[PDB]
Amino acid sequence: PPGPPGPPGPRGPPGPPGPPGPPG
Amino acid sequence: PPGPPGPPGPRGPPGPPGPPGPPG
Amino acid sequence: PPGPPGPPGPRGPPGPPGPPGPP
Repeated sequence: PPGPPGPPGPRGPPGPPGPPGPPG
Repeated sequence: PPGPPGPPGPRGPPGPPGPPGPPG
Repeated sequence: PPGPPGPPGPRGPPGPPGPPGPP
């Protein structure tokens, strides 16, 4: 029969580092 | 037949904290 | 049968901002 799509893929990569903090 | 690939996976986790801000 | 797993998901959000710089 027609093949259904497979399961959801792996979780994506971690996001990039955050911005620098406020100036001291 | 074999179906297509599944959906794109879930979003990755947030990135790590950014660096300390500019020295005061 | 069902297809293979999908591709990897998108990139996570940006991290939290850093600490305030040293006084």
